[PDB]
Amino acid sequence: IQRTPKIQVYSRHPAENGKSNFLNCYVSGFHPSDIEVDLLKNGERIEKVEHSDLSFSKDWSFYLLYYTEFTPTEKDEYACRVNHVTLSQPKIVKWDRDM
Amino acid sequence: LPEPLPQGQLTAY
Amino acid sequence: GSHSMRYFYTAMSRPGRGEPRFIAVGYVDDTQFVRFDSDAASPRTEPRAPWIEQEGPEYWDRNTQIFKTNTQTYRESLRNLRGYYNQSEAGSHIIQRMYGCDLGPDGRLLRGHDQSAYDGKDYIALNEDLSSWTAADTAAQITQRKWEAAAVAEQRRAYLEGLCVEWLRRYLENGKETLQRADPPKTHVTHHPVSDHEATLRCWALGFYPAEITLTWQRDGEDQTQDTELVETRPAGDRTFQKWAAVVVPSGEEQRYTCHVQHEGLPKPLTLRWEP
Repeated sequence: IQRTPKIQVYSRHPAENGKSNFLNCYVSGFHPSDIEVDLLKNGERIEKVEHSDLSFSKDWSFYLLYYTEFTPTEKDEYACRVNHVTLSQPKIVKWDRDM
Repeated sequence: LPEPLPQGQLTAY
Repeated sequence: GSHSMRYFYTAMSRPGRGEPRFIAVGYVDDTQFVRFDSDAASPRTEPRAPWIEQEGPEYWDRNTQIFKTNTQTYRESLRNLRGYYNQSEAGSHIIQRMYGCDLGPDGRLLRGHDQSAYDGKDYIALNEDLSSWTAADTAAQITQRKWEAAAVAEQRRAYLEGLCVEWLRRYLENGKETLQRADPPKTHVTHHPVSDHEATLRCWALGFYPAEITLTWQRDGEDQTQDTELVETRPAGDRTFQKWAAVVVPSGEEQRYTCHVQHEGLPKPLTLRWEP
């Protein structure tokens, strides 16, 4: 009766070090709708991340986009941390500019 | 525009 | 091209944490243009696309009344479905409704939709005839009978064939420079060795609208469906969407692989190869 979220972490524009961009975490395919999503910079929660309005797909599963401005660099690590009733512990997906 | 309210009582499920 | 309007209602009970939240969002194709959230500090219908902002106060108030009344009715509905399934008062449940109209390239009604789910499972759907219902189970049959007794399908039909199409056409005109603009994907193929004998080819599509796209890999002209990793199309946050498809290929066989991209905004379908 429950569906675990798919999670993709990616940038709005192709990543260029030192160039401001948006870091996105798209969570989708989940049910029920309650979901906790944080964007992380070097393991730390980014404050004031924005997100899309709750909507859902034809299969009734929900999706949300969480996003924040960020300026990628070679060393800074970004990630998305998601919890949902279907998850025993938060799932962290790292930002990989190739993905 | 979403579905407007009916003239009478909106029917619940 | 073809276009649709959809509203998506989610009503979510949360025993012990207040009354069920009702949220409605409206879309034309892949563009959200309105929201209403009963949990907002001051719940009101709010614009979410620039082309809807020109609608006057009467429109916003009309929307808000609809959504405020639906908020209350969905709370009744959640109570009712809890009973239909003999469920405890302890659990949180969700009713979803998605509905709206599809137009063909000529702007004529193709069909209407009005579907509902409970806890993520089909519950009741208006049939394509817009006159009859399909209930998923004996609980939904209670709703069906209630809706048959209240001539509900006639209401849904009148909307779907009437105001739904009317307003959709209005939005399409008002937002024509975006809603009726297909932005083709920007594409490229990347190559990443995974070992000495294999490499990943990843075919990228970026910046496209609408979301519908076909991205496939062929080897020697044959589809590699099972061998292709295909991520869900994902929003960029600037209205556009992104997708990629990847295949792991034997080193030295890269040129046997072609990525094929189909999208509304392309003057012609793309065939792409890795370009070392």
